[PDB]
Amino acid sequence: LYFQGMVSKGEELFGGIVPILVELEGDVNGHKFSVSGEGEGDATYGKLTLKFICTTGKLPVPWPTLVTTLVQCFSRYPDHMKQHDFFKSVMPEGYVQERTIFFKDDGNYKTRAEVKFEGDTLVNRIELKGIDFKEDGNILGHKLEYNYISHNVYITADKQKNGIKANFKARHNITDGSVQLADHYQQNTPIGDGPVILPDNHYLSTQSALSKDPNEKRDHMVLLEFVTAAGIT
Repeated sequence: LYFQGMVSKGEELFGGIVPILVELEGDVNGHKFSVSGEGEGDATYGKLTLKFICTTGKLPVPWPTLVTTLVQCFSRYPDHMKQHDFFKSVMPEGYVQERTIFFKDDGNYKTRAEVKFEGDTLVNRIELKGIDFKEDGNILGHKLEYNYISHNVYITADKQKNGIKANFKARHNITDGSVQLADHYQQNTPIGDGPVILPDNHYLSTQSALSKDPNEKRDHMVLLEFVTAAGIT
């Protein structure tokens, strides 16, 4: 006699390959821009394949600084950690994801996003506001290298808000060989009133590989990303 355990509607939605759409509206120091992204996610392998296009012409900030803002529901949670997957637990109704990202010795991004299913498609709708940036600096002056980003996203339960908090320090290489710290603070809250998983402390080991489409004439970013939950057992 075997028992499979309860599987939620949310978890079940990620069993296969899911199409993804991303839409971002941004304003950094009064520079307005829009980004659209499309691709697919395969949570079984924690695998995301995405292409983003700046639909307003030249992106006024470096692509690498937008990666984290531009769907952690696609994380691979090991079987023994499935009871700690907040992100899938709230699907299809979804979650709000908010961040402040502090660029050391420069300005900050504040972001608000709605992540939910529209039919069979996982959608991430974002507004980004950046202020206090230097002319001038590594962000507005485009002084950041275009290559990998790899860090652990540290997650803790936020019982009082029925959600989670996360923190991590992203480190973007500068073209002079130095490093630009982007200190991330994050909160996620369910959109609906349903039951949610509040996890024990853990992290998402995340690796993003940035590339270009040789055939693409618009300002853009091709992304291959792997995300795996860890830190328990």
